[PDB]
Amino acid sequence: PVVAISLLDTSNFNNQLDQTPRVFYLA
Amino acid sequence: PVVAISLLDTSNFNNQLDQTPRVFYLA
Amino acid sequence: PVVAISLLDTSNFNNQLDQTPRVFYLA
Amino acid sequence: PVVAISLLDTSNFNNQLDQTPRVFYLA
Amino acid sequence: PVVAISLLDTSNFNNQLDQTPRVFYLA
Amino acid sequence: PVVAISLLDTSNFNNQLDQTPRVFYLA
Amino acid sequence: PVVAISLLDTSNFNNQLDQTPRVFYLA
Amino acid sequence: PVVAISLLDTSNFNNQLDQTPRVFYLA
Amino acid sequence: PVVAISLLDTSNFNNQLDQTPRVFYLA
Amino acid sequence: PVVAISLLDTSNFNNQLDQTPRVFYLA
Repeated sequence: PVVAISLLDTSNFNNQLDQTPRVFYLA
Repeated sequence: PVVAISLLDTSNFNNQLDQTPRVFYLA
Repeated sequence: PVVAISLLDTSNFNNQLDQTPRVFYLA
Repeated sequence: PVVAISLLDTSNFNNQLDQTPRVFYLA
Repeated sequence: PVVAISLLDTSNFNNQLDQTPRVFYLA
Repeated sequence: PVVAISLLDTSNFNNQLDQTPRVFYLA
Repeated sequence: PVVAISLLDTSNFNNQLDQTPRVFYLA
Repeated sequence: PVVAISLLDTSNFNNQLDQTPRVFYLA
Repeated sequence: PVVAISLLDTSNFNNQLDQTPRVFYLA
Repeated sequence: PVVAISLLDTSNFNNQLDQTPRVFYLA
C-alpha cells in the first residue's frame, strides 16, 4: 500500500546574520 | 492504495538579517 | 485509491530584514 | 507495504554569522 | 514490508561564525 | 566620499523543478 | 574614501530538481 | 581609503537532485 | 589603505545527489 | 597598507552522492 516518495530541499532558514561594523575614518 | 509524491523546495524563511553599520567619516 | 502529487515551492517568508545604518559625514 | 524513499537536502540553518569589525583609520 | 531508502545530505547548521577584528591604522 | 551599504537577499532563481511521475494503478 | 559594507544572502539558484518516479501498483 | 566589509552567505546552487525511483508493487 | 574584511560562508553547491532505487515487492 | 582578514567557511561541494539500491522482496 503506502508508497511515499519525498524530496525536501530546504535551505537558509532560522539563521541570523548580524553585520554591525564601526568604521571611524578620521581624515 | 496511498501514493504520495512530494517535492518541497523551501528556502529563506524565519531568518533575520540585521545590517546596522556606523560609519563616521570625519573629514 | 489516494494519489497525491504535490510540488510546493515556497521561499522568502517570516523573515525580517533590518537595515538601519548610521552615517555621519562631517565635512 | 510501506515503502518510503526520502531525499532530504537541507543546509544553512540555525546558524548566526556575526561580523562586527572596528576599523579606526586615523589619517 | 517496511522498506526505507533515505538520503539525508545536511550541512552548515547550528554554528556561529564570529569575525570581530580590530584594525587601528594610525597613519 | 563613496559610502555604499548594500543588502541583497536573493533566493530561488534560475532553477528548474521537474516533477514528472508515472503512476500505474492497475487494479 | 571608498567604504563598502555589503551583505549578500543568496540561496537556491541554478539548481535542477528532477523527481521522476515510476510506480507500478499492479493489484 | 578603500575599506570593504563583505558578508557573502550563499548556499544551495548549481546542484542537481535526481530522484528517479522504480517501485513495482506486484500484489 | 586597502582594508578588506570578508566572510564567505558558502555550502552545498556543484554537487549531484542521485537516488534511483529499484524496489520489487512481488507479493 | 594592505590588510586582509578573510574567513572562508565552505563545505559540501563538488561531490556526488549515488544511492541506487536494488531490493527484491519476493514474498
